Amino acid sequence: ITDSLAVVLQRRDWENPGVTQLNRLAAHPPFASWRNSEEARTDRPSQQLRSLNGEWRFAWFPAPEAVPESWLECDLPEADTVVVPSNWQMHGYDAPIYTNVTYPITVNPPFVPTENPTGCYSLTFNVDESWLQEGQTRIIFDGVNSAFHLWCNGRWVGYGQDSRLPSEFDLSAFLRAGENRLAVMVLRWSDGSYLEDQDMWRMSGIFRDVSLLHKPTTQISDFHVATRFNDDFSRAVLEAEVQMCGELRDYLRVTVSLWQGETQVASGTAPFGGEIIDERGGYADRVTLRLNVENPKLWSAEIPNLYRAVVELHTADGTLIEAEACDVGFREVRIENGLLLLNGKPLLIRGVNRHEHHPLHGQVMDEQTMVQDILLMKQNNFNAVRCSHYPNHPLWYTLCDRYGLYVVDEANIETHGMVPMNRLTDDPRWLPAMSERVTRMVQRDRNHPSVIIWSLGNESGHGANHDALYRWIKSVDPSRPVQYEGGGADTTATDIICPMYARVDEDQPFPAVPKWSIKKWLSLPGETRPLILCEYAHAMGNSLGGFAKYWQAFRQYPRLQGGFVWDWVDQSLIKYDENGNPWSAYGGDFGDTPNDRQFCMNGLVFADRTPHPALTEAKHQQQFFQFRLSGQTIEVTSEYLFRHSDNELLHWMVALDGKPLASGEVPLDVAPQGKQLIELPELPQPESAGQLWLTVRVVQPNATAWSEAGHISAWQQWRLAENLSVTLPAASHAIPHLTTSEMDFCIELGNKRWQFNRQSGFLSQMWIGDKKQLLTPLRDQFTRAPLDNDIGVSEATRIDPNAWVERWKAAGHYQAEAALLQCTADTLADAVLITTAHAWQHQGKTLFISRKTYRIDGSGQMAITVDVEVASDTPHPARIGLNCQLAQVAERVNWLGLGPQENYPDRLTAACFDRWDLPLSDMYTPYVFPSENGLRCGTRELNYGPHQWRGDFQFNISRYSQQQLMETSHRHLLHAEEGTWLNIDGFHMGIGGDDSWSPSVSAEFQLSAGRYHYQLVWCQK
Amino acid sequence: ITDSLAVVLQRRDWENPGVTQLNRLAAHPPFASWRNSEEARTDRPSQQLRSLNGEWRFAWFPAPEAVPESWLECDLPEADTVVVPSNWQMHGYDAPIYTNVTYPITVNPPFVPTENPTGCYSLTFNVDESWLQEGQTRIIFDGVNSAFHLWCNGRWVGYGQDSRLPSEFDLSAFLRAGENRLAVMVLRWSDGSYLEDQDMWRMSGIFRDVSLLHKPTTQISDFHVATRFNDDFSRAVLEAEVQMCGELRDYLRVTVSLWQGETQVASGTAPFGGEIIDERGGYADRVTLRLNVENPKLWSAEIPNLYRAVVELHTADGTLIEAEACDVGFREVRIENGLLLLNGKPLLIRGVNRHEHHPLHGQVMDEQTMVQDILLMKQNNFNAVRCSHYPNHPLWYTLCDRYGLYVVDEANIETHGMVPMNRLTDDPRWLPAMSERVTRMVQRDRNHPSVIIWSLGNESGHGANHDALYRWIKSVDPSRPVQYEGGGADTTATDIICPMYARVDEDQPFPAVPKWSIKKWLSLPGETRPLILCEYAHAMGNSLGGFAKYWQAFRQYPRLQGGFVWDWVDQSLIKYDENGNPWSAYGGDFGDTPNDRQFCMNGLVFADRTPHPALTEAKHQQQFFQFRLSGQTIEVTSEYLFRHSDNELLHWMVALDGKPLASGEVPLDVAPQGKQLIELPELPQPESAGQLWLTVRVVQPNATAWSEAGHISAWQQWRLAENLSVTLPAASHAIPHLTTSEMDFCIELGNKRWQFNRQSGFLSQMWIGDKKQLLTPLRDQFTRAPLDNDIGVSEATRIDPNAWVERWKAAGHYQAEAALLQCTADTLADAVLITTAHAWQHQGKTLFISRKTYRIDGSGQMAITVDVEVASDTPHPARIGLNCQLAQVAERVNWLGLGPQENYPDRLTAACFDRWDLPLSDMYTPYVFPSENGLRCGTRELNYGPHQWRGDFQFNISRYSQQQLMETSHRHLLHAEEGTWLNIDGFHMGIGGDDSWSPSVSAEFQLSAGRYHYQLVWCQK
Ligand SMILES: [Mg+2]
Ligand SMILES: [Mg+2]
Ligand SMILES: [Mg+2]
Ligand SMILES: [Mg+2]
Repeated sequence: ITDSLAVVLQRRDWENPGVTQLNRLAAHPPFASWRNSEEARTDRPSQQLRSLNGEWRFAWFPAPEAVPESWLECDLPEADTVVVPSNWQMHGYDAPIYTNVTYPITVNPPFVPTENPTGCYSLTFNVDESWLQEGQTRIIFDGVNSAFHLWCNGRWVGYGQDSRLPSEFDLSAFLRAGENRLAVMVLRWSDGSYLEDQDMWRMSGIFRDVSLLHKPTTQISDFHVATRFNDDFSRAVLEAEVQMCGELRDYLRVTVSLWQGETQVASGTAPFGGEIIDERGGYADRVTLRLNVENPKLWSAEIPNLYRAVVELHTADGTLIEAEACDVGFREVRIENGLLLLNGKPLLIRGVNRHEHHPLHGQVMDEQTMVQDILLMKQNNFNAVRCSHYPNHPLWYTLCDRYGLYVVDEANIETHGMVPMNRLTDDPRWLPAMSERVTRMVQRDRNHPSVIIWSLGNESGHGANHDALYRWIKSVDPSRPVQYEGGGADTTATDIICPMYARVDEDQPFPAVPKWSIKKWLSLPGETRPLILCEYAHAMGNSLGGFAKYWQAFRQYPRLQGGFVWDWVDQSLIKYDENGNPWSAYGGDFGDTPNDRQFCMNGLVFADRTPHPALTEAKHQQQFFQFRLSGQTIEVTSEYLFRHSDNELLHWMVALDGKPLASGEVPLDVAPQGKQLIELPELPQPESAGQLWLTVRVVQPNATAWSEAGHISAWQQWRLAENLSVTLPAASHAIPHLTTSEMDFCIELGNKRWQFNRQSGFLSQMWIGDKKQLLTPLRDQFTRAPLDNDIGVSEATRIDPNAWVERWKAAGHYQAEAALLQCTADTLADAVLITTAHAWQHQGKTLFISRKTYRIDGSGQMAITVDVEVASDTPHPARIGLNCQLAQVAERVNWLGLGPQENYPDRLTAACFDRWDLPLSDMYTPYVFPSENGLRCGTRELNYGPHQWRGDFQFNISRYSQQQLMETSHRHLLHAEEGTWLNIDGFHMGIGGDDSWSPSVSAEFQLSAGRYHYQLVWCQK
Repeated sequence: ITDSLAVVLQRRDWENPGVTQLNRLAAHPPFASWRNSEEARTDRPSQQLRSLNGEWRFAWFPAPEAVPESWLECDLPEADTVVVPSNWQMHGYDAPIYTNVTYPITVNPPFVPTENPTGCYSLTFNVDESWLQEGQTRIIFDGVNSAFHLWCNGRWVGYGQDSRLPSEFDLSAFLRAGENRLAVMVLRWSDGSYLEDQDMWRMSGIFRDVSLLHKPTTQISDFHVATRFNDDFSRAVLEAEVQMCGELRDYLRVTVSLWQGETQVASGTAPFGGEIIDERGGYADRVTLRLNVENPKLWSAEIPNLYRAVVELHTADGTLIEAEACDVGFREVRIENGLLLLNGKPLLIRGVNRHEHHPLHGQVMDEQTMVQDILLMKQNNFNAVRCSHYPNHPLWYTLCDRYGLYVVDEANIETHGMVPMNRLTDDPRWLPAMSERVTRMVQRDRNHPSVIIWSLGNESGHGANHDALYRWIKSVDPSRPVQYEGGGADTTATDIICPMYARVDEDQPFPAVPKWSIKKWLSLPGETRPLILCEYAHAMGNSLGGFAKYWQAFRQYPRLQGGFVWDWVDQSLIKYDENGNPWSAYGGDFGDTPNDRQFCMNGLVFADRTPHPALTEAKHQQQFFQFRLSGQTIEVTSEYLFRHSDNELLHWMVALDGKPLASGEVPLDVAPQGKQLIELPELPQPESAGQLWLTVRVVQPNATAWSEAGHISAWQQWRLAENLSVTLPAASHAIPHLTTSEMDFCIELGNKRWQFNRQSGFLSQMWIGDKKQLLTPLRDQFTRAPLDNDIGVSEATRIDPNAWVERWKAAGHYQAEAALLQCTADTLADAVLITTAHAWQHQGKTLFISRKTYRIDGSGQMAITVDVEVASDTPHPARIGLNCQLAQVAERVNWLGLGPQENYPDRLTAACFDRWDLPLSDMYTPYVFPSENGLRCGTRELNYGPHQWRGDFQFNISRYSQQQLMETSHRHLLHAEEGTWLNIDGFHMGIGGDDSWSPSVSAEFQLSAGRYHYQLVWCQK
């Protein structure tokens, strides 16, 4: 009866920050309750640990109040059978919401709305009665969002808050032998929701594992590990502290053993009872052991050496009560003199922020995905990751410990939508709630070597609660620094200056929380801390422009120790069309209101873990080897702090315009932080005209755990020389023949014909034989289908006038009208010459002027010369080029220029100058939200079909017109147009990306010169 | 129904540290809701504030479960009518318990025992319906111990923990017009009890005020005040921050005005809306005003200048919504360079720890008592007080603000009985509970100028929770330092080294938490903080020995800035005997188990606020004026930091053995921290033999608020000279006449006769005329009825062998047997001479030997000479003297020596050498727990009755024998013996008191010389 819903829900615990749990056991590191030492030592599965994952019954309601009393006793008739874990929105019950800052519910702390989607889960299972006779049986929920009540066999058990950490309960007294029934009522909204405003999809349910653990009555209740070293790390001390629960007897003992695989490295045994701590004594129920280790093998992301530690609770006779274990990594993290050091050396963090996301499963995680991520990261030169913005699934840590990644563990607290941001964080009333969120995290994760920094949360302003908590951690775990960006990134609550989106050289001086140029930030008066950006380089859409500026600064300034890119994967969800066709969905695609559209897609990889082209730029800038070329000598520098280049081969190669003249291989032998000089054999000195280029690549001959054999980990290229062409084209035996009509000028030469419309002044058509080559005339183009960065946050309802797009639109760039000023034709002795001049205007203003010359010679080549003038007072244009729709459609694209991937002016360091050949399809970048894409820069020759173009330009080629890209909101809706659309740019604006809600394209990448000149040659084969 | 006990008590909130309150409103400074500015400004009573104090119905039960459902609806038949506030133990319901460290309940956090004394209070009252139409009506409980549930009109309202701070609830929605009924169920024990283990009587109930407050819907919800100054305090800025609750509208305004009595000093008006604090904005519902004040009058305990500040919430038109106010003191507290400064000057704290205690009302406080305490303190030279160990009744602060006392406000947290002491404080699970205890205190008290330091609690070891909380305060209120003694007195959680019971020069090196000599403590490597003892000089019983050593150190070392004596009043309770006679009761007197007996009595004053003699010693050592004598010049030094000696007169006086030769008066004119030289007129130079002494006294001519006219605030005395007596007694015309019997020697001379028993060797009787003068023979005495300090914690069951008493007992001091070694009589020409020698032995060992001579001359004077030898290996004896029971009983006692109050060797600086005359009754000190008392030292002549004694000794005189004192446990049980008992000591051991649970008598005060000599003359008139 007091077990009744009517009674239980009366209290409304979910609308009270004073109640964050009821009957929840204490937090602790991960337990298995092994009953055999070897099993524990080898990480076998323990039988006192059982999964409850699988099929469960589920039913949904609009409000907790609508749940019917019966539910407690009997399964419902209308209940479905569902898989657990999972997020109910993923099964159709309600919609997932994609809002960023703005809370999904109404802001009225600590109330939640009355319609509050309740999900009743239930499960019927069997308990072995052995478990029922002796010991303790508890249930563990790894994650339930956002709050929940629990009943067992009709009996009310407890309540829990904080969707990111485990909730544990003693079931010992509710269990019956045989058949038992759990009834879990999960709520969408709770007072906990106010602390969970992260920018992600808002979902719900039992999204992480469900388990049962059987423990002895007298058990190991907690244990901590710590490593101390001498000056040179030649000697260490492992110190373990163990605590017990139960019946304390003098025959109890604890033993701790450390293993290196198979070898036992150290052991220690002792009886309970600590050292005196105060006037009242010590802890009778704890004991601390100290093991000495000589010449320990250190853990690092470069070489994740691990040890195994076993903790056995036993009697003096030798009889084992239970065993627990963990992997141990010997490393020291410290900040000294402004620098963050690891094992004595200063790190350089190549990081990324990563959310727990699956296009299919929502927020549910699994081994396979986790590993995939890890591999990709490691293969792309990343060495660290940040748990944006809550503790992650337990297994993650282990994987990082094993694979070698530095991790920042972050408390599940984000109050982004409050106003001001610290409205709750500065309130004592919310202190207790915040507290649990930090303490519990620490208690659970602190034995993992890969966690090297603790974070208090995200975007919750700065309040006293933060200071109090920062201090708590500092007292309980002094081995790791603490960081927190809120309230200015440099408050008293952080050991590291960790801004988000601060620029390299420009200051953004917002009131109260300005963001200084990172180089300047360090030098502010009295500042002495290291600086590591918690978030930088917003990878939304076609982005990562300017990435290299950061790397260069990081490399030049000691106290600039790196950052975490934002972010790893796009948060897109899969949906289906009527033909059972899947497509990538974003904010608002589920009828979700309010929503933030594409804002959920900022990753370096697509939801499916397929790479955006930006990933290469990252990989290259983050490479661990650096090169300098001096004469015939290449100087290699290693940025590894601990390892020697012992799985590295250097391949080099010389080519003349794509043609290879010489190749070689040399094995690397560089010590961490050292240099290696590589003497090049005498290089070939061709006579032929062209550009000679040297390219080097570093290859990993042997496979590793995160890479295959032959993995390329770094590269670099240099232009060695250039032989200018002083040649003259030979005589033609004829010259083109001109023909004036009223409508056009027509030039003919053999099968070839070209026609210029006299009213438009454009080359309107051209034939080869009797085959027309164009579907659209060739014309100047000054705009681009806007990128996400060009748009920022400008919405149609709420326009942002500073956004590039808003400015282009308003200046009429998109709707300017060409006006023919002049179109003449003349016959020279060697060719035919056409001259045009056009002006683009808009409402009286002349935005641009384009003057050209076309010269067709007896060889059938058409040379085009373009000179453009841009009104100094018009917003700089996105591009300066030409376009046309070719009639033809071919398979491949071949070019001599930078590649092979998409590259833009402020994102092209990773690209290489060579000869590339790809399928047409590869020249298109399927950004979920479409825009200008696919460009390749520094191109000297382009071939497609029978056509060939030469000059010095940038281009893109595909089946979609700029107009289509710009008018279609999702990639799945684009339709291939009639032929091939080609955009040849003399110049193109950068893409930016320092952030996606303000203009972020640096000045050096804006087309601000006023006058531009370019030229090309078009011909057929 | 959910309002039902069965349901409400089901949760068992009182056995869960996770639930510390339910539906409790937020904390804030004190509100009245004035509706008129002048009323607020003059502190008139506000009508929106109503007391519920008075008669209430009460009923008691053994357990919450035994409360009957009806209670909710209907008053009980068996209910009594009781006064509220009060402690139910004081009304007979159950017993108050006096335990110190050891918890009154079984240690099993967070469970409380099943028998848990429930007190059901109820009250029926009327609500004006005006209050019912508009606004908000809340109820406020200033203090309820230890936990409680509340119902209004049958409806369940909320729950609360923390017996020391106010609990508030919104009654708005439960009130009916007219007749309403409250039903409050109070519990003795709760999980809160684990944090309330202070050494005091354990009581319960509604011990502080009950009120109702009517507030507007749109109100002032909080406000803070702050004062900043320039370098020289010539200019200040008052800064007030105000927050509102309700409906925010643009016509709202806030005005803050500052008044100096009648004069308006400054004002400011503004509309809501703060400055930007972070990326999301500012607080729309707050506003901060800044008033400039030139040449502010500073607040100090020396001159409590106050200002009045008024806060008015109003509309733009001028219509007042509500007003709040407070007294403001302009002062700056800071620690700089190792020193604690106030207004720029380094303090010297003359403090005392004070509990809230009434012999009659228990823990209930009232204005009258509070003021009495304040007066006494101020009159005894105290300037500060510590709220040992919880926030006090609200009015206290105000009184201190007004009278001028520095206060340390202390959170209600003490976990003394845990093991180790920090078992809970170091646990995150208890963090939330601890947190509320600190935050709420700060929120309530922070506007009071007299609070100058915050304290995190007492005897709770040291845990991370403390660090976190220390930091929270530092962030929220940087204007006051934070201190906390636990875990060693010098942890990271304190800004001041604040030990308890550390000695002046000796170290007490306990493991983990040693207590160094305070002079040494400051110099420890790397230490730089100031040192102020949170507790020192344990005033238990006949104590305060050694007080002067502290004052001298404090005065010599800059960083030793004082301390707080332990403690103000004895915690004794009144009881009655069958004749309706009241007596002072202590631990165990109520059948209370377990108990700590007299340990609850450690004050400088008796429960009735009558002074123990130690108070004078304190008063003198703490005096604010110091004197030096050079030649005929007296040099006066002032220890006032802010005031000039403007109500001070110096009276001086010269006397020769008690006879006055010259007197004078001079007015003081000393600036704070200055000197004044006083030239003495030529002093008299008597020829007569004796000691010439100069005495000075400082008098306050005019009354003050805490003193009457003619109050003596300081004194000092010096021996100027001495003229030795070279005189010879004149001839007698006869000499005594001897007579030997077998049994005795009998000497006769006139009416006078003396008899010496030949078997005992003692003067057995003496006559004057036919009147016998003694009831007991004159004999050596080497012991004393033990003081509290002599006993310490030795209990009869659990003996403490280091306690002095244990050592004396064991050496047989108390049961040694005198043995006559020799008894001879001889006739000289001028007198009769008797010689004796005795040995005191015990089990074969000779402890002492006493050799005397008695010489009776023709003048009828008997001169006695005593030479004692003490075995070097026996514990030093308490005293070396003689005693006897005189037959006579007189009215007065007259002596020439130190006085007038009781003084001991290590407690006699406050005493003065003069001629005193008191009533016999005054020579007895009625310590509730009886012991040796009443001594007066440095006595040269003593007169009682017809007798007169001369020499140089110490004595005591009363109707109780040492044996009676030592055998009677309470003062009320002593019975006057037959005549007068006199103890004449040649020497006496010090009393100690650095602590009362270890030997604390310094070596210089132990009778360790081995050989002692003394002499006297006895005669009659
Ligand atoms: Mg809650
Ligand atoms: Mg956010
Ligand atoms: Mg509780
Ligand atoms: Mg205590």
